[PDB]
Amino acid sequence: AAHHRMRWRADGRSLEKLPVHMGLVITEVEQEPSFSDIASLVVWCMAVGISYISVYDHQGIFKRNNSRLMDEILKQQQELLGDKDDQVLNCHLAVKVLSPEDGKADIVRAAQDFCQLVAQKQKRPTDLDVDTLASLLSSNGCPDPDLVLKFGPVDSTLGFLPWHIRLTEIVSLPSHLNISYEDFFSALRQYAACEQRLGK
Amino acid sequence: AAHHRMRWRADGRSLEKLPVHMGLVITEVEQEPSFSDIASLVVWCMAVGISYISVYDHQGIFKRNNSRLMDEILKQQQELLGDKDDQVLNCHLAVKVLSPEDGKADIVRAAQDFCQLVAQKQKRPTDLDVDTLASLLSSNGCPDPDLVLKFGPVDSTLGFLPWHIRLTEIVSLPSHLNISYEDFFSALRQYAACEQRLGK
Amino acid sequence: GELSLWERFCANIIKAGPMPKHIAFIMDGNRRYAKKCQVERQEGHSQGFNKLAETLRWCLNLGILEVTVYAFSIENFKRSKSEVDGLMDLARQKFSRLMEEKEKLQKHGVCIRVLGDLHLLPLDLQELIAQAVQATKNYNKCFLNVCFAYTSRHEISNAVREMAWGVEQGLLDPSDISESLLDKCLYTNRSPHPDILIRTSGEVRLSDFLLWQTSHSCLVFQPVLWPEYTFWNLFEAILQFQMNHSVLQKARDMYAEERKRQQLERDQATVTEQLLREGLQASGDAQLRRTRLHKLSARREERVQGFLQALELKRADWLAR
Amino acid sequence: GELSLWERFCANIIKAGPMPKHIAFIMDGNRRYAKKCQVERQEGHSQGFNKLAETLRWCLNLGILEVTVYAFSIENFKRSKSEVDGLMDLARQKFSRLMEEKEKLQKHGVCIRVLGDLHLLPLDLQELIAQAVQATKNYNKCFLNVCFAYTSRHEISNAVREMAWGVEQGLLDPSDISESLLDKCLYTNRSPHPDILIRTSGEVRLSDFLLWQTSHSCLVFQPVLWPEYTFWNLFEAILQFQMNHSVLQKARDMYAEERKRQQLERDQATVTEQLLREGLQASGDAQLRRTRLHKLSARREERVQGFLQALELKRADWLAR
Ligand SMILES: CC(C)=CCC/C(C)=C\CC/C(C)=C\CC/C(C)=C/CSP(=O)(O)OP(=O)(O)O
Ligand SMILES: CC(C)=CCC/C(C)=C\CC/C(C)=C\CC/C(C)=C/CSP(=O)(O)OP(=O)(O)O
Ligand SMILES: C=C(C)CCSP(=O)(O)OP(=O)(O)O
Ligand SMILES: C=C(C)CCSP(=O)(O)OP(=O)(O)O
Ligand SMILES: [Mg+2]
Ligand SMILES: [Mg+2]
Repeated sequence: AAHHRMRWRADGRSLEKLPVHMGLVITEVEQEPSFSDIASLVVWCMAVGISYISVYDHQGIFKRNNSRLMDEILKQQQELLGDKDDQVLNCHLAVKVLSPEDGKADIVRAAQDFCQLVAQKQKRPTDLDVDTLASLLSSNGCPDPDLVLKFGPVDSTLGFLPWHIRLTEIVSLPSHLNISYEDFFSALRQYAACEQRLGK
Repeated sequence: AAHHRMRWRADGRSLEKLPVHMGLVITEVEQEPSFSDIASLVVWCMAVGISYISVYDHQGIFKRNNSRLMDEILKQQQELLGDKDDQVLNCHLAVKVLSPEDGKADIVRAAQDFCQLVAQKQKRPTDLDVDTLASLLSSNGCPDPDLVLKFGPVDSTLGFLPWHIRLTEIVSLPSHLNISYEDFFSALRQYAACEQRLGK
Repeated sequence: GELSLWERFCANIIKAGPMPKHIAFIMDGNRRYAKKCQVERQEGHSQGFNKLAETLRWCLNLGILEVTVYAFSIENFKRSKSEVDGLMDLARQKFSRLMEEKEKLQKHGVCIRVLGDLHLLPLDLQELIAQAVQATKNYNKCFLNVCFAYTSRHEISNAVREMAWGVEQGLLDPSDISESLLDKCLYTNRSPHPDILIRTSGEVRLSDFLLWQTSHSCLVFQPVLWPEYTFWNLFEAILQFQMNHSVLQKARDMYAEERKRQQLERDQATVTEQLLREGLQASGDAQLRRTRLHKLSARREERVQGFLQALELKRADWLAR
Repeated sequence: GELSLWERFCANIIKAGPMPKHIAFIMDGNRRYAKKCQVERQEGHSQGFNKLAETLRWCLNLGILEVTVYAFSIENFKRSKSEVDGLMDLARQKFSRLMEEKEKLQKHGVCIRVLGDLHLLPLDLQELIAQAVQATKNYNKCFLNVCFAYTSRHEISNAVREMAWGVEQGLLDPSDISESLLDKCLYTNRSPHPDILIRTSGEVRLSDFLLWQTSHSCLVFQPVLWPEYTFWNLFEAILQFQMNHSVLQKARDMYAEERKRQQLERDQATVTEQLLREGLQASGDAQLRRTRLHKLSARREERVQGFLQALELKRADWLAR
């Protein structure tokens, strides 16, 4: 266990850059997703040093099966990697399970909250700039996703956090269904090699 | 006005018997009902000495147009018959506008209320007899209809107060649409001539 | 007892259209008939029975396989002892002649049900009745319900009492009480509501008969006295039914669709309140409103189906005997 | 600029299937192209414009009559003055050559829209832009949206600011804010969301372009540098769209049906709360839930349609000029 944990950490450190926040986007709807394969992806992310992982599907299947997914993550976070409540708390802090309502519907919700403050004479329309709106998005204190792994045949983000993916690198794999560590890590070195010029 | 009022009162008193409570059942659904004809029926009932009038249709049209119906009754209770708030209060006491939910749904409601008392150990199942159930029917203190005038082509009461019509005389007229006082009063003398033996 | 040429021909014609599956009869006018024929009142009622047997054969020949008859009202207990005893003795004859005539009951699949507050009848009559009912259960080719010592208010009151018993025994929540549940606690719970209600003699009232069950039935009031009923009176009543049938069934269906709509609105308001008290949102991708709604209905159905199974167990406890 | 035989033939074939109505382009890679051809960076961008004109003719020949292009990001203001001025001067040439070439704009019905935080551009450039937009409105045969000094977060922030202005001015209630309302306050409010988003060069990111509008668009990342774009690159992108189209439109429709479902649940929970506080029942024959629900929606629509009419009035206030 101390060997497998050390190896995955050295793997993450060997890359030119690591994502602080990764998104997992599943587009395949021809079958119920494989919880054991999603959990392996999540556990690899944590073991290589990625702080946050967002799991997403446009049908909300993962959101309606939150407990089964977390339980699968916890199980595989043992066996691999070798205080249960501490392990539970540390996965709830690192793993967000998202559905479409966390994108556009959440931006609308922030707009409602802000506009009611204007209605109460506590804010003005001009008080809302880019960074202010990001502050009340419902995803505050968490960084934007640097890397999204999109699995399946749909060439679309399918509603995944449109505000947050402004600079996200999008890497596509054909399927998550029997995903291997080597395939996952191949995507990591693709992100490590990408060059972001930020408009300059 | 004093002549028309006196004439209708003598008409009611001339009959062998008068209904204390009359029901008006409208089955015709081939056109919106005529409020002015229903109101004339109601005003005749009051002027001949009938204490309560229930207006009913199985679609709930009169219930969803309560104000238009009452306003039409009040208007025709003037002109015919010659303190507006007193006239308003006296029509609200005499005129009930019913829909199907006042029959079976109300009996079910009384059953719910009674069964929750059993659940609270304040009543026993055997405490509910015929007269007890009638006491909590939602139509308490009001007499049962003696006479129902059914208008239109349907040979059914269409959900009208099934518990209350156990001994009600049912007289059928083909239409309410241009109803005349003579036609209404003809139905009254039909009820006056009926013989109720009460099982003996 | 087959049909004549004209009766058979006319039967074939109206059978091309909708036919009632269930007819209910208030057999009124026996005593006026006796006064008109100058016979003792007992033979007015005996003639009344012979007409019941004849009319049942007509229904059978028409494919109407379920009939409900008002044979004795609780209110009729207020008549003279001479008349009450005469009626009780008539019931003692026919229900006993229903025995001996068994096997002829089995061969034709005749189920006999007797509905009412039967504990008011003489103890011996209750035994004969229980025998006839016990023997003709499991038979299913035709059904005759005899309302004996019956009123509708007494039946409705009993249904509510049974629901209150289920609550008292823990099989029922007060929120589970519904129009449909009350339907399944009536004495008539094994038959559909009647398509036609027929009352003979000149009376235009229901006299506490099947008030809940006939709320949407086609009502036929015919002047003829019951011992004088003919095939053509029955034919006329069916003719009334067929002319009312399209508007009556649309109203019957609109009522049903409106009840289910209102129940869905009530249930989803319940789910809303439980969700609002909780931090949880009115709607969401998790669709927890939709699963709370299915559990609310499913737990309700399981409680009701368990209550009904227990109600039928204590109903079929006779034994009474 | 007509199509060649092979291009025309292939166009006819794919036109038998679903075709995109609107395509969006991130025209990336001009500077790497200049380094590869050993030319000054200004001619890399000028070659970039010539390719835009060529590609637009291809879309027209394909029946794609609405195109949106990323021409200048607010982030691009961070480049050297030499490069920023070079791009501004290129815009000064083309937008001025868009004039003189009028009437040729009217004859072909070309509407030009320029979207972004235009107050950041040189004052003179804003005047040329406003001229081009003012002249080509009312034209409706094809539509080209030039995103100039644009980012998507700045566009989204502005849309919310306009909704907050409507509240501050009394035309809007905070409860009226919706996904659809925000849609109608974006700079792109006169065009449907793009069917395809195309980004050239090797980059697999969106760089703050049409984030809200392309949430359900087919995304195509092609390695070619923008000045080297060919008809067949465009053809390949449309091929991607057609292979994604059935699953993508089902998801696009499921999203829409799920949003309307959740809105109906939220509105009817609102009607429930207002009804519960009041003595009034959750359901009833009066169907007051159903009329409260229609008034809630209708008063919302009238407020929104009044706010949008006022927003378009102050948008069309240039005058700017
Ligand atoms: C239980 C029992 C008695 C018999 C069982 C057999 C059976 C099903 C029926 C036999 C008795 C039959 C057919 C009819 C009698 C029912 C009855 C009291 C009718 C009222 S006629 P009213 O007396 O009211 O005459 P008017 O109105 O003219 O005064
Ligand atoms: C407003 C204006 C300038 C022109 C108006 C006319 C118009 C619609 C377009 C002209 C300019 C055109 C076609 C493209 C320039 C847009 C641009 C900055 C592209 C990034 S290529 P990068 O520089 O990033 O090169 P690499 O990524 O390889 O480094
Ligand atoms: C005007 C444009 C097409 C800007 C979008 S492409 P740009 O090269 O600026 O995107 P970055 O690599 O993030 O710098
Ligand atoms: C057994 C029955 C058919 C009773 C119902 S008919 P009955 O003559 O008793 O009805 P009333 O005129 O109210 O007395
Ligand atoms: Mg009688
Ligand atoms: Mg670039």
